[PDB]
Amino acid sequence: RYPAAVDVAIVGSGPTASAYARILSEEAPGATIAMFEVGPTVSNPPGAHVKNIEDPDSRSLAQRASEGPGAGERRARPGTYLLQDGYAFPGEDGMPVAAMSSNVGGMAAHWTAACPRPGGKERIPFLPDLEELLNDADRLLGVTTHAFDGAPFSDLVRERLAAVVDQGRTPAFRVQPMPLAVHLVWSGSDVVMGEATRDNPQFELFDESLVTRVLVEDGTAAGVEVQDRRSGDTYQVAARYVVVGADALRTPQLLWASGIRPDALGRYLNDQAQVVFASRLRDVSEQSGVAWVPYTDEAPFHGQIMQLGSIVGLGLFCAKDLQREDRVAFDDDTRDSYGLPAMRIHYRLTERDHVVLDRARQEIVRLGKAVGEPLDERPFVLPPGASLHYQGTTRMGETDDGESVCSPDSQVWQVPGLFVAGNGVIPTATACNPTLTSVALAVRGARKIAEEITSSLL
Ligand SMILES: Cc1cc2nc3c(=O)[nH]c(=O)nc-3n(C[C@H](O)[C@H](O)[C@H](O)COP(=O)(O)OP(=O)(O)OC[C@H]3O[C@@H](n4cnc5c(N)ncnc54)[C@H](O)[C@@H]3O)c2cc1C
Ligand SMILES: OC[C@H]1O[C@H](O)[C@H](O)[C@@H](O)[C@@H]1O
Repeated sequence: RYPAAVDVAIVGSGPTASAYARILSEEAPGATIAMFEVGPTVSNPPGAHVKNIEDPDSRSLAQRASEGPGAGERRARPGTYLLQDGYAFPGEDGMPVAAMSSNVGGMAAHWTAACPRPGGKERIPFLPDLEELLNDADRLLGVTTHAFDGAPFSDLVRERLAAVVDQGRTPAFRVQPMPLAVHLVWSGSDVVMGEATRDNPQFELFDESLVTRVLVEDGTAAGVEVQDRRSGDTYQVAARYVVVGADALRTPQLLWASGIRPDALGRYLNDQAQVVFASRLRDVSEQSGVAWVPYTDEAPFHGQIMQLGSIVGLGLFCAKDLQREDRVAFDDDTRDSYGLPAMRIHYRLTERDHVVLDRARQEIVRLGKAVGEPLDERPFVLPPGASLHYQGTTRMGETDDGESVCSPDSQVWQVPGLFVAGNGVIPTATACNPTLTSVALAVRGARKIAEEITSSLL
């Protein structure tokens, strides 16, 4: 079913992995590419967003097909599934609501498209071209800030918030329309790989293909072992490069099972603590758009105010005090529904995490009162894992120091040719939506590969 060898093997079909296919497809048009996705194809084109399926019955089945092994408070959103066990532990908080997606497009086939920029200490210092890669991350995702201009309440919502937020802040950190990847139509991975990949003769996308191991020969990326999930037979596909973009949890799971077990892999896992709140405007689906209250080092929260349109939703996301004991561990002795080392989350909020969390509750209420009439009296704190923004599992670093898993170009240290993509590549304590940053990092690695493929003599 699969070829024998390719120039580049891509594990996963999320937005970051499809960015590698994108830049490679349009920058290295000659190389051969094999993208292997465990989950099925649930949209058209592959990776399209489910919200774009008109029929609400075709959309539900498209969602349950993405819930992987969970195809049968603590529950997951449609298109996602939770862990069987090992999420919470005694003496720790854990991520009871940490979810995943198994389908062509990844979670990019279910997200809400928010794509803000990092500010202050969110931005990655050792990247002097971050602003350039960020704009390319805009291009690939089809980001737009003017998706809700005619919207009647988007302007009023932004006005009331600015009166309570804009004091003393520079223009980049004032209230503004959230940059959205809205392609009335949502952007998935279908928009990232796009036509360049979809019309690339040397690119092939294999759903129902489980990558159970990254092959390495001579200490260098040698390929991948792919298990055809429709025949149960295990193949082996060679390649000069291997891109692993299977999300911040399963990516370290694949490397750990592959023998690539650096002491840093899976550690410094950080989740954005989410705080929900609602308010009712005072007056008389394009109706309100999305409002962005940027992050700042002095208020390490990220603010989303969306049209759910008199009633608006308020969510605040917290950057975390990164620690080593925040780690995704793996047990060889116990497999999971896919047959890989069962994972286990060691996650605990430090006192600094709570000092910020309760600050988010005080501030989201201030924002709720600024916009109008608060519904509930008290803001509700979502359990760890709800944000679905897991960073640091394969964090990036400027040099090798036992706490970075890859290089600034996403190239895993002890395994040349193996690149990692996704939220886990982020190393800094962030509060905004990472996907735009994850695509920016993925674009930097992809065009590092295209640089080497087209400049080599092989
Ligand atoms: C409801 C919802 C709303 C969201 N809203 C936002 C938002 O507004 N802004 C934002 O920034 N983010 C948002 N997110 C999160 C966003 O989707 C992720 O940040 C992003 O999709 C990460 O992309 P990725 O490619 O790194 O990983 P993913 O998109 O998760 O891709 C991982 C893929 O790899 C596959 N895979 C895993 N292991 C293997 C294997 N061994 N072999 C083969 N394939 C494998 C999986 O099946 C999956 O398809 C939202 C998520 C949800 C669920
Ligand atoms: O509950 C819906 C929410 O789900 C997730 O937490 C997303 O981060 C947010 O964008 C979305 O509105």
